[PDB]
Amino acid sequence: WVDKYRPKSLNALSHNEELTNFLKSLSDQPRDLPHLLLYGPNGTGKKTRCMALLESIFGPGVYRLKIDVRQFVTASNRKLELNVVSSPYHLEITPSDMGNNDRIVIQELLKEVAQMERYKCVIINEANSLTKDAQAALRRTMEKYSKNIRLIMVCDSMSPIIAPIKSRCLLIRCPAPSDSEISTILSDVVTNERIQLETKDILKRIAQASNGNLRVSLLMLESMALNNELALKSSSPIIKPDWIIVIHKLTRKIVKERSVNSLIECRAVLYDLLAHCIPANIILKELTFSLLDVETLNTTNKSSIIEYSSVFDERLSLGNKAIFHLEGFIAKVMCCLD
Amino acid sequence: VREEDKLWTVKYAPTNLQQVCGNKGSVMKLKNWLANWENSKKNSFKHAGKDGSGVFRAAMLYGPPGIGKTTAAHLVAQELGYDILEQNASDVRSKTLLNAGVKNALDNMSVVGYFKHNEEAQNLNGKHFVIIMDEVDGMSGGDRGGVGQLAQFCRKTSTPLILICNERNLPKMRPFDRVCLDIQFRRPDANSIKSRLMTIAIREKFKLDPNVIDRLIQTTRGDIRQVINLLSTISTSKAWEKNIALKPFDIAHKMLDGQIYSDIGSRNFTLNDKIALYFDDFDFTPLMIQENYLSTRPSVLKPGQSHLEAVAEAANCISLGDIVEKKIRSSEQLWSLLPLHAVLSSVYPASKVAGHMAGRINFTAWLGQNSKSAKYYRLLQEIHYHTRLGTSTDKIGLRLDYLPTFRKRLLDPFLKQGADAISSVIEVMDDYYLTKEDWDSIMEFFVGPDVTTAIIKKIPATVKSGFTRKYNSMTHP
Amino acid sequence: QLPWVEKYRPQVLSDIVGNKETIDRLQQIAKDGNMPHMIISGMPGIGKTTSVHCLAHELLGRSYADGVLELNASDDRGIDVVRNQIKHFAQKKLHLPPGKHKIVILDEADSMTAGAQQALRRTMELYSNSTRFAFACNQSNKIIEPLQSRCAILRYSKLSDEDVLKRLLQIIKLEDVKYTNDGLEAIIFTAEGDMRQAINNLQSTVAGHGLVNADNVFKIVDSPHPLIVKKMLLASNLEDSIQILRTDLWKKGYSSIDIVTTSFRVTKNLAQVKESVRLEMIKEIGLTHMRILEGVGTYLQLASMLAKIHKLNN
Amino acid sequence: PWVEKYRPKNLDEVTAQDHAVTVLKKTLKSANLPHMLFYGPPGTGKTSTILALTKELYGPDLMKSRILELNASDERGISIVREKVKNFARLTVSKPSKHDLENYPCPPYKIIILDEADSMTADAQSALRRTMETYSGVTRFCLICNYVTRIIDPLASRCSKFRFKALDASNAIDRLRFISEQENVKCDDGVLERILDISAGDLRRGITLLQSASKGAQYLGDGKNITSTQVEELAGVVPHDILIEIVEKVKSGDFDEIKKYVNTFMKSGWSAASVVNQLHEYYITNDNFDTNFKNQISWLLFTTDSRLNNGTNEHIQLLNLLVKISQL
Amino acid sequence: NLPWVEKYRPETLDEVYGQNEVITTVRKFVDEGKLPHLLFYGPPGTGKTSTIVALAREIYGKNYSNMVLELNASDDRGIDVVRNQIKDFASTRQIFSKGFKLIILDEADAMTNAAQNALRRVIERYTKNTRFCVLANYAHKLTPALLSRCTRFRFQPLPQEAIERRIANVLVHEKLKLSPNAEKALIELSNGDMRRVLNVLQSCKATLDNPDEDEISDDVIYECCGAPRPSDLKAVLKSILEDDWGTAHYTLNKVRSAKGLALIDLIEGIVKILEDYELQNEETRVHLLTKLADIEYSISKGGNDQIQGSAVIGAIKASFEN
Ligand SMILES: Nc1ncnc2c1ncn2[C@@H]1O[C@H](COP(=O)(O)OP(=O)(O)OP(O)(O)=S)[C@@H](O)[C@H]1O
Ligand SMILES: Nc1ncnc2c1ncn2[C@@H]1O[C@H](COP(=O)(O)OP(=O)(O)OP(O)(O)=S)[C@@H](O)[C@H]1O
Ligand SMILES: Nc1ncnc2c1ncn2[C@@H]1O[C@H](COP(=O)(O)OP(=O)(O)OP(O)(O)=S)[C@@H](O)[C@H]1O
Ligand SMILES: Nc1ncnc2c1ncn2[C@@H]1O[C@H](COP(=O)(O)OP(=O)(O)OP(O)(O)=S)[C@@H](O)[C@H]1O
Ligand SMILES: Nc1ncnc2c1ncn2[C@@H]1O[C@H](COP(=O)(O)OP(=O)(O)O)[C@@H](O)[C@H]1O
Ligand SMILES: [Mg+2]
Ligand SMILES: [Mg+2]
Ligand SMILES: [Mg+2]
Ligand SMILES: [Mg+2]
Repeated sequence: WVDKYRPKSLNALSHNEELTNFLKSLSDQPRDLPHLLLYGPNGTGKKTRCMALLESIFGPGVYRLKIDVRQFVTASNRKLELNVVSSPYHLEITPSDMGNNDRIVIQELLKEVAQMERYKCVIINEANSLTKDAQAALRRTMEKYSKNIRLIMVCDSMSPIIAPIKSRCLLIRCPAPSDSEISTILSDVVTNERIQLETKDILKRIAQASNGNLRVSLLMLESMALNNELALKSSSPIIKPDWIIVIHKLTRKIVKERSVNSLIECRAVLYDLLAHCIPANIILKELTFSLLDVETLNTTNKSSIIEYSSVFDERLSLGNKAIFHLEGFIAKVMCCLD
Repeated sequence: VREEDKLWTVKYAPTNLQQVCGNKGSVMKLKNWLANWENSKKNSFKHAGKDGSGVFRAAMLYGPPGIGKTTAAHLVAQELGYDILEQNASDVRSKTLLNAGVKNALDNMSVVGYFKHNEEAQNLNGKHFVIIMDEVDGMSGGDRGGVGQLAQFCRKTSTPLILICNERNLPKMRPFDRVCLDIQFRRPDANSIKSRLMTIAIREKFKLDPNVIDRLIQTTRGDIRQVINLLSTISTSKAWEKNIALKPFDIAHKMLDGQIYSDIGSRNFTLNDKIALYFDDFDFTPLMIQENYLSTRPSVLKPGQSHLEAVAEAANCISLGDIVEKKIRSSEQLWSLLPLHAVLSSVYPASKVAGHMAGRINFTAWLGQNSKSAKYYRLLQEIHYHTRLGTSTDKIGLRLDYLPTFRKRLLDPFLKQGADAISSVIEVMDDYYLTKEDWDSIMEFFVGPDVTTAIIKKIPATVKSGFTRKYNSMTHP
Repeated sequence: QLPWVEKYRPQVLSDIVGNKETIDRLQQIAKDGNMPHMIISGMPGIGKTTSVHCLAHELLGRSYADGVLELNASDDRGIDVVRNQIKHFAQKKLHLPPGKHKIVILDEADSMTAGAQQALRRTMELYSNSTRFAFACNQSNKIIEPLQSRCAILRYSKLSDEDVLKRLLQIIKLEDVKYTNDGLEAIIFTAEGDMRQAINNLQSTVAGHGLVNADNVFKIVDSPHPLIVKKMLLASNLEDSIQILRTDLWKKGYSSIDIVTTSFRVTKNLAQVKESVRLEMIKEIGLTHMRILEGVGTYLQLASMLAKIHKLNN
Repeated sequence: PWVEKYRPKNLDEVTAQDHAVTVLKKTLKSANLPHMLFYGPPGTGKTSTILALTKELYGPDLMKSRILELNASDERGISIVREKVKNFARLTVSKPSKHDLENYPCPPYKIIILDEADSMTADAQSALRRTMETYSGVTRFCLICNYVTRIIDPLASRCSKFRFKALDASNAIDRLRFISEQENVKCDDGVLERILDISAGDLRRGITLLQSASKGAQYLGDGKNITSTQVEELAGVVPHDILIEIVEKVKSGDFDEIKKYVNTFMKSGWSAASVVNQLHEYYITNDNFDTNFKNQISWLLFTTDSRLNNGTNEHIQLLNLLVKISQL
Repeated sequence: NLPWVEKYRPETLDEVYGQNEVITTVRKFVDEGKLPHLLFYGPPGTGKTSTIVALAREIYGKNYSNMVLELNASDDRGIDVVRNQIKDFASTRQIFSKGFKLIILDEADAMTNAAQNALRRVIERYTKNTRFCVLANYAHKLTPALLSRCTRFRFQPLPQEAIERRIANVLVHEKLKLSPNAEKALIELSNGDMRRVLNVLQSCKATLDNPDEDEISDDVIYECCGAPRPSDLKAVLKSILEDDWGTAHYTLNKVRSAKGLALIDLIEGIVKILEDYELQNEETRVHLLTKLADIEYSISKGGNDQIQGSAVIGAIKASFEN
């Protein structure tokens, strides 16, 4: 559904006319394209911009790409593998499957691709999960090979990137789509999908409740179209994912009851949420913002909430067993709210 | 030669296929595959008969250690009357040595199987081979070219080739991706292990408290050989389970006592003694303290500090101790930090929230949750490895956003459209390279108001059979 | 000369002092003979190797030279060894009493490579009728899970104070040494459970200063003096503590790690202050230690540690 | 490009950095150059100075003959220091021809430049100790580190220490004016010093920002002087108007208004957390606050920056910082 | 031609300074002939290596090239090296050797726990045919067993008299003049490591040898060492404690820029200065020490320099308010 209405060119883009104009400007120099560092919130379509730029420079056949697996041996006697999706002109490295061996794989793969000889494109996904050693190796690779490897790295909140890397690449940002433009894209979607709308207020409602995240907005429109039989009326009970509802029920249990007898069940809910492929930082952010949204608290309680949330977010980023820090944060929250 | 001087694991080993506790389904699958391997060979391994287990030449066993994989394989091979040619880690399984020794015997026949019994009509497979490659995961650095040669042995073979490993999803075991069938042995449940332990105990003329048996089965984390070996220690009676077997339980009981941290009791039990109590078992003490530090009625509360503040400070110190443990395990040569960790994760929260135990000391559960998280992360990584070609997301945003609507499109038609929507469902399944196992995995990752394990079986089984038989006709890649 | 730790090493199982439960377990094992494969884990110098050696000696009697194979960190333990030599030793015919068995004692099992530990699996599973294995390790986490599960685990707690005191008194009575109670308490302090280190420090004190006295022990240990560190950690005004740490400890070239470790050890034994304040002072000293180990060792860190300790004590 | 086409190949072209280098200028003609350890901020001239020194000392013949350039791109394990570094510290001198001695006096020793030694393991550094002490007469070591506290102190006791001051924010404006006039780029009046200040610490960042701004401006065919807005939009720094909005919101406002505003910011605004730097600058250089306020402001900003250093979430830390600064 | 660090290396037991308490002990050990396994440990630039090489050359004379084996840290140091090389050298008995050999392990604190266990077992095995000598900087990273097996020797830093005598001997044997405050600043900045002194001396020699008669002033010493002058420290502290925020910030910035000052060493000097003030209250000292230690710990991870500078200024100012 969503992927069926994904643009495949800079002209097919229907958002951020400034950004598409600047990319049309940059695509005028296929012989000299500096390194790019795209940064912006999740679901803004930075990968769409990158693939459209690639389609503008190279042929439109860049979108039919094949997956491949590559296994290599490290300095020690461990032989580990990764999966790269490659195209006739570019390859996408995602140093996320591997835990601490980012530097060796990035070094080896870049040095191997940089001896194929008109250049090649390397798309680095999740450029914030790179250890500083891997980042330094990447910068030295950029320093050595500059005529075959033109790096384009997408990321969000580009604080964990050392200034030695920011200097070489062109910093490009992708602001979230405004509610008006989200509503426009939703209207185009429902028009090309002949969805029977009762009014246009549902589109603005979804744009507002989506918090400027384009892809989750489109996906929740998809999810709601299959619950109203393609006839979206004004009485639409907006559908949230399962984990958001679980986190909101946890927030309501925290607010309504403040005791260890409820902290046990809170730890149980945290265990059940974590064991089903959900990060710790996402749970912490959602729980903090949900607790801040509650209207029964004053300003001092909210200040204590945000301070403890910051402290335990730092501790989560420093630790390894997330359940401990999550239980500690919830215990301190229950203490302050008591 | 003596009935007594043998160990309790070898002496009480299974003999038939009804004493193997747990994993009955996998044992029956292996048996029904080995029995029909003959007809599979007759059909040149191209007609998947009724189970999809007729095209594969080699069966692969994997699972946690101490379940019966080796025993199940040997007993299954022996019941059918085959002849077991077994090679294990203790043999040099290099490429040249495998080509020399085993490869020349992939299609030959047995001499001992011939001469043992060939006159009475018992079974016609008394002379065939069943090559068991045990501990293929154990191919160390000294076995070069072994995994690839065994992957090649999976094909082009002429006899049943059973393979045993401990970690299927290890990268080294990748060449066994689709060229062999692979079944999984799960950790047996408490009921079967309890029945087996009761049989052993009454057979050895000694009785135990069932609660102690439950605590044992919990501590050993499902390993049957481990619990049997630990039970054999009873002969050499509260002292046995108090000191040697159930040590972390007693550590937690002593630490969470309220009379120790009192001034009257502290003078008799110094802080050095509590740090030694921690050092008794520095692998399970932190988890045991963190699991049940908030289930006691306290008695050391300050005049103006309720229970909630105490548990909050205890959890804060627990987080600090977790950070210290991570720093320790970042470099073992910093073992000097071990006493500090002792006070942070172990001594401080106990001293902060000590008192009297409300109920019973529950064993730690973080290990099972960690294992479940690892399994689900592996499954999600496989799903993303499949679906990345047409989604344009990361391995974590997938579960966050796409999984609810994917589950809707894949299941909700079965609730309202009945059974004719299969041609549509597979259609969606044909756009994202998903399979039936991928469909199950997608259906699994759901918690909250959208639980699916209850709903899944409500649909008619006829719909399941029709969907399975209709997916078998087409293939997307 | 001759080291006391080597001269007075227990050869009979009964002479071992320390853990009372596992030593009686091994006593009954030697009394019966049906010994299973066993890993022995615990902290250094608490009687692991001597225990298994005495067990093998008492179990096999006159056939120890022919029915025991020992492998420590010095001998080569790779893939070829575990495949050829251990396997040819397990199969070796040997007629022993009905209950006894050949013993393979692997000391420092942690250094054995995981790939090398793989080969031992079937070798010890198949020939369990005439061969038993005894691993001796410090940390039972570096042993692979199969070997971890095949054998019985035997944990050795760190030595208490009364046991080390009894052993040291036995050694003194056997050696006719002049001593005093404060000297023995200083030995217990500088040992913290290490029987080997306790005996060696005792012998070094006796050889160097003749009489076992507090100042002699604290001059031969080369560690910061416990009394002066206690005075530092218990001074009323902060400037006194800072001056003590500056002039009496920092000038004489002591390593910051040693200062923090000595402060930790003395704060553990301050049986005059309350228990909660002791725990909080230990928390502060441990945070300072963790800061020191991360690469920074400036005097300012120890100054801040003393400042926070005083702030807590006020 | 421009950053490399106008790179200084001699130590005289550099004007901001002339304190540490001078002693080498005194001892270049001799063979007793001590083992050197450069430290300081990135983009300072360390690589430029070492390459210029190799150009003025060796020549095109021996530039790659007895010099070993190792970076984080190359294998940084113990394998390299065992196999190739130890072998090259011992190898003899090579003299191929006579066109080198005409312009450059060749010393009998050699130079190896092991860069990015900051992230090296302790065992590797203990091996460096041996390979530097055993061939201290025939081989010299050049080390580069951004943080001195990571590299172990026994090594710094052996190798001499050299710091390269980040940048000179007073005279480098003339250098950038020279670059602009030779490149014929038409920039505004108050943009050059702005380009320099926003690129504090580095100069390579300054010249690459100038290049990017020029290549972005010349596309429009506007022919007008490029103002500071186009530079601040490409440097990733927060604009001043949204900053005034932020500071007015946090100066007087409840929790809910601040929360909604930081939500809007982290949603659609400039996604970086460098707004803490701008807030610190504005609150420190201002003259409308008493001292007891500025003390707590500096402490809170330092705490927020130290927390953000650990790669934590941006939104939570920014909201906490703004809420705590609003509480005063 | 060779550097002074390699040239002025002692060759006899008499040419070592400030270590008499250990020199008399090693002379007793060499005249007795009962030389056991030794452990030499202490801060760098003290003379452990020089002392042990001189002792070996004295005991074995010309046989030093045969009965003395020197090994360093991480020479492909798996367990295999300790199994082959050290074990052969220890076990093998020479053709015409009387007594015992000597194996000196330099910087031997970088050994893993397994390597140290192998080494302790080896030294236990062949303790009758050879003696070992282990050198270390930190005696807390060694297994207590190996420590207990040998006799310890801590190398206290060189006192002022020893370093002054050594620099005098270097001065009379070279063409250099040294001003009275020069040696004072030298001893204050070196902290007692002879290697750094012998390095900085030849450095400032080659630096200011223009007329072969220039005097080494404190400016050139502070430049070559890269350490601030106490006057600048007093001035910046005065500006912080007296002036307002903007002027103090500009002063700190210019002082740390025009001279190249790191916040770490600046904070070290500032707390050294504040250590001797007559503070009337106590909470000021506590807050000052705590905040400054926090600043140093945060700097250890490389944050934003200007933010840590402003935080230093704020801590120093808000501490002095009582
Ligand atoms: N289901 C079972 N019921 C009873 N005893 C069992 C069972 N499974 C294993 N055992 C015991 O374990 C012994 C054999 O161990 P196995 O479980 O077969 O080893 P494994 O399954 O190959 O696991 P490894 O080799 O450590 S990876 C038997 O002799 C029994 O003592
Ligand atoms: N309980 C004890 N009774 C008497 N002597 C003991 C005791 N524990 C240790 N020792 C002494 O400590 C010395 C060291 O030997 P072990 O204790 O066997 O060393 P270890 O326990 O194996 O520790 P390692 O080798 O560092 S892992 C022995 O020779 C004994 O003299
Ligand atoms: N002082 C300087 N004068 C003139 N150009 C300079 C100066 N410093 C740097 N550059 C320019 O920046 C580039 C050289 O910078 P580098 O020497 O690599 O900086 P850096 O500090 O060594 O970065 P590192 O060490 O690799 S992180 C060349 O393009 C030079 O033209
Ligand atoms: N006590 C001393 N008396 C005279 N010169 C000394 C003394 N200590 C060091 N030196 C000089 O400094 C040089 C270095 O001495 P080393 O013995 O290498 O120092 P070190 O004790 O080995 O410390 P390391 O090697 O950094 S751990 C010697 O070659 C001498 O020139
Ligand atoms: N201009 C646009 N017009 C229509 N859809 C868009 C546009 N930009 C982005 N999208 C949609 O946003 C979705 C998510 O973008 P993506 O790049 O996957 O976000 P992320 O960077 O989080 O992976 C895409 O599926 C795409 O269809
Ligand atoms: Mg098995
Ligand atoms: Mg031992
Ligand atoms: Mg550089
Ligand atoms: Mg030395």
